[PDB]
Amino acid sequence: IYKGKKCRMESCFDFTLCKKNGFKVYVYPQQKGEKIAESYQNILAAIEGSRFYTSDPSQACLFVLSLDTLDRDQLSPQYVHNLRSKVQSLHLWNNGRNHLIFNLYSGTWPDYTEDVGFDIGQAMLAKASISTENFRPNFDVSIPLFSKDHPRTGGERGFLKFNTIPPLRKYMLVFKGKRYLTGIGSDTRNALYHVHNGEDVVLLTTCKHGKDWQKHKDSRCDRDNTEYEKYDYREMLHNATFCLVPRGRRLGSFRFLEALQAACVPVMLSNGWELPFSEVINWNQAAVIGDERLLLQIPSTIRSIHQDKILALRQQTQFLWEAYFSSVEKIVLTTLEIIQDRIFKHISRNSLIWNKHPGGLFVLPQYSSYLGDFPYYYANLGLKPPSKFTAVIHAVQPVLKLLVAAAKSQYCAQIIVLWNSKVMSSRFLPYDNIITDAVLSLDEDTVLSTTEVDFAFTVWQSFPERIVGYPARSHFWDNSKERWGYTSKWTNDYSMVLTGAAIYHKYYHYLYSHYLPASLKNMVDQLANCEDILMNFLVSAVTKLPPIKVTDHFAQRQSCMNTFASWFGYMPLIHSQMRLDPV
Amino acid sequence: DLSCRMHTCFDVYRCGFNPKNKIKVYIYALISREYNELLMAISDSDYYTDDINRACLFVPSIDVLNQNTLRIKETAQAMAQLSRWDRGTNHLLFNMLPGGPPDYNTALDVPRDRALLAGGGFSTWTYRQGYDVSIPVYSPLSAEVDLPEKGPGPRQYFLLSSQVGLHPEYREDLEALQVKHGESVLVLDKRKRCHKHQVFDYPQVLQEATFCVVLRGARLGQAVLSDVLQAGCVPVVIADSYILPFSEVLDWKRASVVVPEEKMSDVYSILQSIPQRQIEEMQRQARWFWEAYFQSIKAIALATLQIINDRIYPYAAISYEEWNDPPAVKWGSVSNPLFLPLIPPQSQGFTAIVLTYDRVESLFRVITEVSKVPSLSKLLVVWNNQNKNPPEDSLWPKIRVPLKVVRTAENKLSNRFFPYDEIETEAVLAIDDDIIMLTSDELQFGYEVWREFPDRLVGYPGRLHLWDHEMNKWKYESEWTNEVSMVLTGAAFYHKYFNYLYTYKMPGDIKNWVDAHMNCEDIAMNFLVANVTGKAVIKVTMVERSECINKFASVFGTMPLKVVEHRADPV
Ligand SMILES: *[C@@H]1O[C@H](CO)[C@@H](O[C@@H]2O[C@H](CO)[C@@H](O[C@@H]3O[C@H](CO)[C@@H](O)[C@H](O)[C@@H]3O)[C@H](O)[C@H]2NC(C)=O)[C@H](O)[C@H]1NC(C)=O
Ligand SMILES: O=c1ccn([C@@H]2O[C@H](COP(=O)(O)OP(=O)(O)O)[C@@H](O)[C@H]2O)c(=O)[nH]1
Ligand SMILES: O=c1ccn([C@@H]2O[C@H](COP(=O)(O)OP(=O)(O)O)[C@@H](O)[C@H]2O)c(=O)[nH]1
Ligand SMILES: *[C@@H]1O[C@H](CO)[C@@H](O)[C@H](O)[C@H]1NC(C)=O
Ligand SMILES: [Mn+2]
Repeated sequence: IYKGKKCRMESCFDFTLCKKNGFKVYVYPQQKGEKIAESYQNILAAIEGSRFYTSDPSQACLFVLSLDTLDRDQLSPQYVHNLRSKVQSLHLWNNGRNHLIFNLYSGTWPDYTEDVGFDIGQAMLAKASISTENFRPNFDVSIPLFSKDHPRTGGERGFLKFNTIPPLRKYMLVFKGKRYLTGIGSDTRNALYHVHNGEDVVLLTTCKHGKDWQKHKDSRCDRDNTEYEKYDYREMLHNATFCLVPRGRRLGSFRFLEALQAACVPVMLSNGWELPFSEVINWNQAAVIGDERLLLQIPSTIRSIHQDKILALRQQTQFLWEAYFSSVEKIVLTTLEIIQDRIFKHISRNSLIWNKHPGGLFVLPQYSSYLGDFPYYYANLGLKPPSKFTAVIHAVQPVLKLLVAAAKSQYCAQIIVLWNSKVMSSRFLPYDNIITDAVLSLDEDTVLSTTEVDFAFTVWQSFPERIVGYPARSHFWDNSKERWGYTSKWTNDYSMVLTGAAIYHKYYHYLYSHYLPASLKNMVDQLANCEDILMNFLVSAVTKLPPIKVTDHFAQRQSCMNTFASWFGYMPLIHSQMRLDPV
Repeated sequence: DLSCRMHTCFDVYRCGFNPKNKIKVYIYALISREYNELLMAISDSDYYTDDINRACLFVPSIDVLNQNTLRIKETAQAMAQLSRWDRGTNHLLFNMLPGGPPDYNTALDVPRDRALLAGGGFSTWTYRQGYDVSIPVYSPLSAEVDLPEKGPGPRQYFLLSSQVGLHPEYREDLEALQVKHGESVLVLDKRKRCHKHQVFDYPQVLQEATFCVVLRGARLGQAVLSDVLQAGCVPVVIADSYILPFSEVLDWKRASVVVPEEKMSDVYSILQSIPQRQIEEMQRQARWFWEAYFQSIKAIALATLQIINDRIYPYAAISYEEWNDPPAVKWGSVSNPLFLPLIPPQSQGFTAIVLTYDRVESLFRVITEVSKVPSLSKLLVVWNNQNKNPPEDSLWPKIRVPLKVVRTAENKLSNRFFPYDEIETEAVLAIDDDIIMLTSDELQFGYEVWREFPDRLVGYPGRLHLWDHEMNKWKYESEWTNEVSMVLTGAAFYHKYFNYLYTYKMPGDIKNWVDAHMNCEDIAMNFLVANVTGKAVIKVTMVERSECINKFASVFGTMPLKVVEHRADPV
């Protein structure tokens, strides 16, 4: 009854497996006999490189097939044949009780329907182009339709380098695609010449899509083809304010991600398209949703949008691109986090976490479902940062004088001393003895007066998201060796602050403990250093902002930074040249 | 048709676009008092309209809220006889008890092949995600008794379940939990609630517990939820597959706890994990939800129409904060518009705006000194002096950056804050005529600091405010600088969006008063920046002004300024 197409979590899912242990996902072993596409390989590597990967099927409560399923078009070069009996032969399939299926294309030329090919049964499908008429509200996940050139890790860092008021540029609505003479899904693009005006709204289409370039051309191909020139598409998305993303052969398109990257507010025309991550993302803040039936009056509606709303839409679009759509790893982690939050109804991210900086991928509800326990949403609420902090000292005498000085601080609620398993990076573990949100990590070799502690705390009061610390080190790029460097003497700028004398949030401790993979922690422990470097990397990545400075061992730093950058995919560190001092 | 959504089963041609982005609803002229007052609430709302050929939504005058006496065949005949059914493409129906004595279908049993349904008891299978709206089930107790507005705090009971005629399994599990813990869980039995040798009044007993339990006994939706929200206790819904009312726009994760019916014996342990701060937050959210959406039928109708209008007009939809923020935190909210954390590069610079009046020897020194700094994209001179004429073109200083002189129709001090379309940068330096004691490297470092904080003021002068107990009013202080809360606009880097805000989005008549009094413009700019961005200022190195500060604080209703003790200097 409810176990067919109308599958939900209360019927087509086994919560018993997920209740036994943590939320883990299991990848089927590769058969070493079938072709695997680059996109599916990237997805599988993102799953395996994530913290939810486990090798034991019994422990995991979620499964993902290693057989390629992104390309389900019978004429596609990446299609895998005879999947109907191939999927059924798996011993662990179990009719897809807890199976997640990734997909990007479905259907054939006559009709691009939900032709998944093999009978999924009760499995959940993370198909990209899902119509709202066949989308399960709390079972399926909609993902963006990425291309084969989408970066595995890292990103393009957006395009919007200047926030110029007014946001309006030398264009209003642009489009440069390819119309289709025959088929399904070309009605919206064949009528764009009604909307087209040239001066500000320019819509361009081409009817040369194969054999029909001169065979079945109508009396308007020639006019469109001549005007389809002298206007680069990339060189158009940079001067445009609104990007039109209509429906073609399939509801989704690569144009959506390009519009998100180019900071132009998308204006979707694909009617009944379940937007990517629609169950957690409010697309009314980062996009303008429109209906293709009212195609004629679209430019009037676009002009009716106010200036401040346009600015907010552009900024939210850039945030969404930098948070959830930059890389395929981010997409996979977003889907996995949505599925994980779908399990515990009392431990889940609310609608504000996903749609606000930094986003759901960096905010873990398992730490707390209350927004006041995070340093990110103080301004959104009527709350102020806590007035007390718990100092943390990791000891492996100056320490005797240091503890007295730190205790004299008025805002110091308590002091925790760590003595060493001699894991020097274990000081970032979350401890139940910590009550206040702010945490001061202190080294026994650090000399710090109580007035300086008070100044650091009062500075952190204005910046609860960043790290405020006295020691600062920067990073440089070495052209000769093509690897990132590390300098710690007389640096003009800085991009990192050592945790030994820095103030930050205990949620950063929790995120370091429960977010970064075990491989980086193992490398840090084996090298017996490079833990503050990883903490600064995580904080720069989550905040997108540099820290704040207030007033053989060296060679290992370069290898540490290279490994961290390789895992992250880019360099989250941002140079800073300012130094906050008391007045 | 359960399969279709708004994209196919709804007609948008009737309501294409209007300058006032408001949906148009009509009520057919043909009922319980509930439906009568719902129709009255629809009538006196902004969504009401005439001229049927110009309207979009239709609301029939049919009693459909209660299904006990629904007469499904009669309802189908009425829907056919509406004379504007048109397959029911744009007809909205209100319901709160969509259950049947033989079986609780969790949906309305009328044909409604294409109609729009607003039910109270909605399951995940019978609810159209993008089409239907889940509305609260009305309880007359909300308006019949006016409970006191008791603030959040400790209560004698931790868990409470006051329902009548529950299934024996739920009652047995509740009794097991009560005997397992005791003195905190209080289960009540049969307006009057009875315990073992104890009698409690149903409306007021809920005020004595912080968590109230709601169970699925019939229709998947119980009116006890409204009473739970009214009394301030956090609802604990145990219905396995039930979508909470107004879940599309409201954030129920911050107001209610959903525990599956399978883990009914584990409810207490789940509720224990929630800290007290979140408990108070959820109590406030529940009270706000009751007083805004559950208190009155007019509230239900307005919320439903607002949700539908947001669906029809996403570009004009109200914000999440507007939907689900209590008025106190809405007053305390910030909602910074320059929330995107980007660092602009050095390719674009800043446009220096110089305000001069009856002085030309200081103007030339200012221009010469500013021209020494790098990254000076443009330099604009504002000539407020109407009687005097600008100097000849030859006499202007020789610089390599584009210099232009602005012609001012009038002489108002707020001419430095007008957003000029000739400015091509986002940073706008505002150095006045007398500011000549600044070096080039100082301005360059100020612009460097501003690049890291583009959403807040970066200025060299440092001033602050203070509170005087003798006069019970705000004062001004500048002699001693231990903390900084204000930055004078003279030689102060800020976003031109701040210029736009000062010119156009200013509360009441603040600007009309600065111009009249020809003073206190930096004060107004600081107040506006603090109120809009919710962030302090960055500093880089009398009676009239006090009245200015007091008037600005009175207009805002509070003090948007923040006190900080940090300044930026080169490393
Ligand atoms: C930024 O400025 C706005 C004003 O445009 C501030 O909103 C105002 O906040 C005050 C209290 O903070 C509100 O006063 C309240 O009025 C209600 C009656 O409506 C009264 O019952 C309360 O006791 C209180 O006096 C005022 O209404 C409100 N203005 C508007 C238009 O809602 C806002 O608080 C400022 N933000 C910051 C961070 O300073
Ligand atoms: O001048 C153009 C036109 C299209 N495209 C690419 O083509 C895709 C969208 O256009 P197309 O008409 O091919 O989409 P379709 O309608 O075929 O799905 C995207 O990947 C664009 O980057 C492009 O790069 N330049
Ligand atoms: O009608 C007027 C009056 C004043 N100002 C400007 O207001 C400032 C007043 O100068 P100053 O800051 O020295 O005054 P103070 O507060 O120091 O007495 C200068 O920039 C003037 O150009 C102006 O533009 N028009
Ligand atoms: C669009 O912006 C780019 C800057 O990236 C600029 O080079 C280009 O000239 C602009 N296009 C037009 C038509 O001016
Ligand atoms: Mn002066």
